[PDB]
Amino acid sequence: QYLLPEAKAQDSDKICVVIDLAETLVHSSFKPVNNADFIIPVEIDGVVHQVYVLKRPHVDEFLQRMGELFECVLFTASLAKYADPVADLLDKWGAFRARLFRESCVFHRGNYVKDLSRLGRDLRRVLILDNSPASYVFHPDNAVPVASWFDNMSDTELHDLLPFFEQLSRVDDVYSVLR
Ligand SMILES: [Mg+2]
Repeated sequence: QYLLPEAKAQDSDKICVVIDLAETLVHSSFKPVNNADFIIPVEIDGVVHQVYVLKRPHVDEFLQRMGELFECVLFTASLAKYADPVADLLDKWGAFRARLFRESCVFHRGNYVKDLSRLGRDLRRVLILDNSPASYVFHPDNAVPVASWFDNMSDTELHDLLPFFEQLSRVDDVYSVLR
């Protein structure tokens, strides 16, 4: 059983992009943040704790355009109860066609690895966007590196990566670009 169902008609000819959440698109903290973008109540051992979420600059534009260009899949190492409510608030456009969480990762040598072979998509047409090189150790030639983001509001990395993804969305084989 693959991680994804069969691609829907509106997605099957597009490249599939696996997108990480934490430190890629947003940064979440248990420490109080003034002027947070979202605050999500998360229950741990029956006690509610407020999680403070900041959005990376240019993420709305980035997520909107990627949802058009690609079959977008949220693939996080975190548990659904962190990731789900954040995605709900973030994905205004139905960009994420599927959500995969901690259970879907392989724990390999102390790292959560996102194993692209389990997806059920032709790997010539799969990309991964993740701030942790560790998550794509099995598929390093499918990857578009992005720097870890915490709270730097001068960051332009999501914006500067768009022309590149614009190009990748049109190719037949991602490996002809990434090697
Ligand atoms: Mg991350």
